[PDB]
Amino acid sequence: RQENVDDYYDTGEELGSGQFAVVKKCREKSTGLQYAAKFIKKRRTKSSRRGVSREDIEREVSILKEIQHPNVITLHEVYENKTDVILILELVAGGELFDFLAEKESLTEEEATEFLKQILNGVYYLHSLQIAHFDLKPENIMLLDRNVPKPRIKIIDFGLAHKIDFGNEFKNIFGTPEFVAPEIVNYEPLGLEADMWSIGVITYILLSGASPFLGDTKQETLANVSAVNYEFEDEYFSNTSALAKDFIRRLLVKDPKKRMTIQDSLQHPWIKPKDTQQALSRKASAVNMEKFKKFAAAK
Repeated sequence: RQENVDDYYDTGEELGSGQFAVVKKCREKSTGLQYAAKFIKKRRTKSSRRGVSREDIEREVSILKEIQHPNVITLHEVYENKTDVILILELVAGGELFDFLAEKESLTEEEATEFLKQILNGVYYLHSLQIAHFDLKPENIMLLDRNVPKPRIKIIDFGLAHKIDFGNEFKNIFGTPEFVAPEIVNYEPLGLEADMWSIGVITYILLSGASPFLGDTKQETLANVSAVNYEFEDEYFSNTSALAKDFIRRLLVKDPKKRMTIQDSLQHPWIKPKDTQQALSRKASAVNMEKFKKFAAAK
């Protein structure tokens, strides 16, 4: 693994900052092309509670090395020194999808599905390689460039992603309560299905500007998710099509085995209309933009 990133890159402004990671814009000296450098602090000793373990960093790297698809972030280079592992990643310059959408006058369901379909294709690619993302939520759905007529979705942040191992169950507490599936809430075996639930949550918010399971407390949220306690309130879904509600309903399903898969989501008639009447229902229907704007501004 390569060593001195400063000899190869000019590093610029901070793009964001998480748990034990900071992301800065950078420019490769040899090509003059722009990237995002994700600096991940290594755990210095077994007993330390700052930094990420070797195993967790190498898992993220291994998965990123695999991925090549236009709707998923790509890895350019990896550097490591004594203190950090540095991932040189594709620059995703266009911000979060929801911030972009909240600047529009309106969003028809037809327009909404043009973005949602790109998310579905990115997840389709991942699931086809047996990779679960495990952290799908609005802030991980970004745009490459906000200044083009048809902006391109990029799924980011593979810090929680796992290659499904057929021979061993995977269980773990991770993610944000309002966006995670009942099996995560209940510490049951996890697989590709959890991503499908999160897509359902993302879709519900896209259309209404309301979080389906969010309670006043963490405990209330966990309980709402486990019970699959949600509804389509008239106040929020007054211009929402029956196809759209059916798409969300098929994803927000307690038993992972009964939940819609990624392949079936792409064939659902809200995404791929079978006749002109269905298509016209999607074109005429629209998001609750006044409430959507409020959701985006609040967070």
